[PDB]
Amino acid sequence: MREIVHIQAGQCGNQIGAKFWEVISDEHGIDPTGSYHGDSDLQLERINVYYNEATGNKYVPRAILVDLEPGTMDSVRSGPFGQIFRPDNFVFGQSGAGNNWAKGHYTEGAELVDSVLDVVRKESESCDCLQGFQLTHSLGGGTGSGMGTLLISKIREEYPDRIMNTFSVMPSPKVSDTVVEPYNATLSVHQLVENTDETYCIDNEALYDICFRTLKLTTPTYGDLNHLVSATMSGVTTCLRFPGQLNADLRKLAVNMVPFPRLHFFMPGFAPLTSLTVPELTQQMFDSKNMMAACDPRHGRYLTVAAIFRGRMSMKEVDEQMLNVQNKNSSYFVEWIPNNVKTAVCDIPPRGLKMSATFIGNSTAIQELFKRISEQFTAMFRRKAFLHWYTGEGMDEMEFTEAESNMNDLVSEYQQYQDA
Amino acid sequence: MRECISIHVGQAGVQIGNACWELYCLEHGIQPDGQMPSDKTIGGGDDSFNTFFSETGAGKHVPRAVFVDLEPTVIDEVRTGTYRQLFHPEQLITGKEDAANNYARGHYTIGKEIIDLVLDRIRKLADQCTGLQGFLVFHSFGGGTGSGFTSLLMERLSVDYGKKSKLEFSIYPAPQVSTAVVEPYNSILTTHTTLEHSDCAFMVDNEAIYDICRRNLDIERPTYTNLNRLISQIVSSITASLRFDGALNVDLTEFQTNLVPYPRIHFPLATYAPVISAEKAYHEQLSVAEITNACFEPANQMVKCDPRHGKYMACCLLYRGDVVPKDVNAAIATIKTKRSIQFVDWCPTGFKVGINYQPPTVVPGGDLAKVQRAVCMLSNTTAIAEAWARLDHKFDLMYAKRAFVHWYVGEGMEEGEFSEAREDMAALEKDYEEVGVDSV
Ligand SMILES: Nc1nc2c(ncn2[C@@H]2O[C@H](COP(=O)(O)OP(=O)(O)OP(=O)(O)O)[C@@H](O)[C@H]2O)c(=O)[nH]1
Ligand SMILES: Nc1nc2c(ncn2[C@@H]2O[C@H](COP(=O)(O)OP(=O)(O)O)[C@@H](O)[C@H]2O)c(=O)[nH]1
Ligand SMILES: N[C@@H](Cc1ccc(O)cc1)C(=O)O
Ligand SMILES: [Ca+2]
Ligand SMILES: [Ca+2]
Ligand SMILES: [Mg+2]
Ligand SMILES: [Mg+2]
Repeated sequence: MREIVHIQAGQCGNQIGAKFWEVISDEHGIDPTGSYHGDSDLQLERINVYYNEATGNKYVPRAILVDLEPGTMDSVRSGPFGQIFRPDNFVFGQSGAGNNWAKGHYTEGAELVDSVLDVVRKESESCDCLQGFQLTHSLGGGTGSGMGTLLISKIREEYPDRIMNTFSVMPSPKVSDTVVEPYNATLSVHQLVENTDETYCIDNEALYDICFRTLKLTTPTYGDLNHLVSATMSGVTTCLRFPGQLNADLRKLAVNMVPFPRLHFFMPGFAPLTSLTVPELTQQMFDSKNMMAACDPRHGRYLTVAAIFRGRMSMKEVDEQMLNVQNKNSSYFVEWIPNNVKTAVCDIPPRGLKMSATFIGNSTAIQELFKRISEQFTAMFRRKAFLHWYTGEGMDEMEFTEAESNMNDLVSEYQQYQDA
Repeated sequence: MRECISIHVGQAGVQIGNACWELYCLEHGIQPDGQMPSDKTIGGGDDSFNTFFSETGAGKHVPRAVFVDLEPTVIDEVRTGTYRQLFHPEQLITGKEDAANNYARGHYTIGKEIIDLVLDRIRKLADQCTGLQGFLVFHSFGGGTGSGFTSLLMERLSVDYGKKSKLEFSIYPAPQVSTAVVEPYNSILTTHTTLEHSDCAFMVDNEAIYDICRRNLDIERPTYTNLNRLISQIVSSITASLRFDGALNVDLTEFQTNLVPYPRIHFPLATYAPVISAEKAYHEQLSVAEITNACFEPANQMVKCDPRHGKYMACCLLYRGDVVPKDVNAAIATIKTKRSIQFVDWCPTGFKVGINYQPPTVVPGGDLAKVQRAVCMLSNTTAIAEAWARLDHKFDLMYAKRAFVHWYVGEGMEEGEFSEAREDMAALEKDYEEVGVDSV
């Protein structure tokens, strides 16, 4: 269980993915030219999980950049770490996806997808032992949502015994580009229920609110949102990227976090978020204001939780504080999964911080997120509003009815374990 | 990349085209001879302005445009005027005899003699595109060519380019400047015939523009030149996202996603601000708040109707110039807590915002003050149907007595075509009522 292949798709997917690579590159001591200039051996020990080695001690992200128009990837290529990516791993079309899941999944995306799979195959072929794949995308647009989920299906067909993990940005009317976002997200969620093992649910409303209410940013940009996402993705992948005992690979994480195959949608959180002691870190990481799915943890129960602490700190105190959280709020942890909170600690803290903590929760409260999308979907679908954009690509209404039913079923399955 | 081909049909379409292309040249630094010093890639490129201008190896920036009219005198002025070098002669196409304010002549008797040549010329433009996005078609409702030839051309473009996008800028008739009693017949005929062939149509009510010129620019008796300079600023606002880049820039196609909830419901209402004279603008900086407030003043609408008495299905704000999101968001919040803005129950209520940082430009000798920031609101409101109701009623008055119908029948049309078109308009009016009713 060594190599992970990363895919980033569409505008959101590429913009967040670029930031992710800048952040972990810095952490691993890799400069924009792919040269290592670090001072700790911890930096390189597991570097091969995310990077290939090239001639001259060069490290190259095992990353594939996908889009149906050139704009965002041109920007990535011009960005800070843009020259670090494999040039042959930029795979893009010209026509765009028009914020349309059907264009991403059935028409425009269908025309590009084989060339993406060719690059995926080339990367997979040079893996000693491929763990699986991580995809970054939004669910509200056309390419990341429609083409991203098409890719996931084809990857599963070709690599059915590998793990599929996604960082999936969920749309919100408060931070929205178009009105059809709920249609695109509903169509996508059904694909994710079936074809991913682990999905981190990142709600743009939560990101916005953290930026505005907590960080005191009067007018958050997508860039400000992406800074939070960056930091979170770094935190949640720490256990994959550095020496450790717990959740050290994608499958072991899945086995610890997913007690029923469809309930694999996680709420991530980060601390600190401020306009620091172990107790404070621990309280803030479990604080709903620090979580990124816009769901209230007190409205549900935790099936499983992974906590990851970073920095030099007392492991004794970490263990003490994590026990204190569970023992003092034991009702929010389902009693039929004993010892369902696992904690890891990594000595290397993220940039600019002496210590931090990252939270990954499998909570039945996540049903609130799917409920919100379901409501927004129905408000339009009851009048078949905006559907011509999809029927024009060959889809029929029955596919919308089925996706809506599938998502309502997911909501029902969470609620069942909330009352278990 | 994504090229857009403009087609200017009949007198209104051509003269509005003149004003638009002059304005585009000024916005982009293109001289009347087509040279553009700031453009360092000679003979081609993929800059934003290349969506509207091709380039020759000799450095000429050539509009991706065809001008067509059934008589020669309007296009002759282009051929002999200030921007005569801008256009290749084959882009300017004329016949000898016009449609005489008769849709039937424009679509059939005269139009049919030149339609193949026009398609051949459009094909020549299309063959130079690497990723053609679609067409923008400029025409009057009221003229014989603007109505009948446009319809014929739209039908033929559907056949030859499939569902490639076709947008219209359509000039709706006003008594202050109209030249034919039969304009309501022509308007209904062309609206019926084009409806299935157009993806999005921006109606421009000449009466709305006439009264804006009179009221906001203090022009005693507006001429076409006055009207067209204002119209071009509005068209420019709408196309700016296609012609300029920018971080906060949002493509017109993305606004269209929100604006068109059903194929027939594809007529956005444009409202533009600020329209102000140099004398009044001097020492008076109109803020983002001020210009945004002005978009909900019906007097600034490009079609006379009352959105306060209808329902919204979308609201988009297209800003240009010195504008930042913080100020937009603040202006929008104020407006929310003070305006008659009611949405249908099946659409989200959030306003969709785009910002193009390139400041607005004015043509020398014009009436508009040069301003640091401007805005065009595009809304989808049930109120726009009032424009159809007014035209439909004038149609009914004359058609009940079959007044002037013999002019159309004489050119080969049947009364059946009139009733079919009018029934389609009655269905469109009903469509607009239905979308506004609350969900059960
Ligand atoms: N805004 C504006 N409206 C115009 C202009 N020229 C004509 N109109 C309007 O267009 C309608 C008349 O149609 P035209 O475009 O002149 O006629 P045409 O397309 O050339 O058709 P025929 O001459 O009948 O072959 C009337 O409603 C006029 O007020 C113009 O330059 N600007
Ligand atoms: N957090 C975040 N969300 C984004 C970004 N860009 C777009 N979005 C969101 O992504 C969705 C639109 O999809 P997008 O990625 O732009 O479309 P695509 O290129 O077709 O995949 C909406 O919900 C937007 O709010 C970004 O950079 N960051
Ligand atoms: N009640 C209809 C309204 C409608 C209007 C125009 C149409 O073309 C179609 C439907 C609906 O929302 O479904
Ligand atoms: Ca294609
Ligand atoms: Ca050039
Ligand atoms: Mg986008
Ligand atoms: Mg004429």
